[PDB]
Amino acid sequence: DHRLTDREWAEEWKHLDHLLNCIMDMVEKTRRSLTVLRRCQEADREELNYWIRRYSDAE
Amino acid sequence: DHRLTDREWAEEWKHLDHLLNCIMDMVEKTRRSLTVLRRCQEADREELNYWIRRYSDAE
Amino acid sequence: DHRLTDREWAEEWKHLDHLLNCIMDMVEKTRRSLTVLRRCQEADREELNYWIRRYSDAE
Amino acid sequence: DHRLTDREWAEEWKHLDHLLNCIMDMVEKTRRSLTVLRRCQEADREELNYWIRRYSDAE
Repeated sequence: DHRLTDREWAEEWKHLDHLLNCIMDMVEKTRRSLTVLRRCQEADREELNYWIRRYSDAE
Repeated sequence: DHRLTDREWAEEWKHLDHLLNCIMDMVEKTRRSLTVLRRCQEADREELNYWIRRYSDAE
Repeated sequence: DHRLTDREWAEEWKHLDHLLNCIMDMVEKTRRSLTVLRRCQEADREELNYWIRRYSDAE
Repeated sequence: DHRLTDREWAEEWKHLDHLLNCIMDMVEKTRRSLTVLRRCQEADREELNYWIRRYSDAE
């Protein structure tokens, strides 16, 4: 039966609300993951430039 | 320490992969919710037009 | 030499950040379109209950 | 009379569907930007290990 009772209809709206909230949650968890990754990136790059400099100073 | 071991770095990429997959999952669960809602909408509208017609036939 | 400058890396992560921002915006835009559609759906639902009752009072 | 026609309702749900489609597209676009950035990050990581080893061979 395609028709929803009032209770089914309110629960469906709730669930949609919840799904959209979870999407936003997961988008921020993704932003947090990239913050981590970028911090790693920056620190690797500082270590890389330091070692290039080391090698070239011992040229 | 901002730098990730190789294992931490592979796990971070994994987790990002997983987060993005979950977002896509939840977007499709949302599409499914709206399919439900629209089917309810259409069936309510058919019932509404039927009852308007009923009332007007008993005018 | 195929590896990025500091500025190129900074652009990359900013571009990622922008994409996530576009996703959030698109979701909160969905959330707001849905507030209005629930309202429209409810008007139809309750209008159905209305005609049904007027029909019953009239017998 | 403030309730929507059949066509207006059909537009509404199609507009929702489009927004979800835009979200999916934005996510799979993130997924593809990330494949390239992992590659760039890895080039830097391994280039670091490289200079470290050449430095050690040279003492």
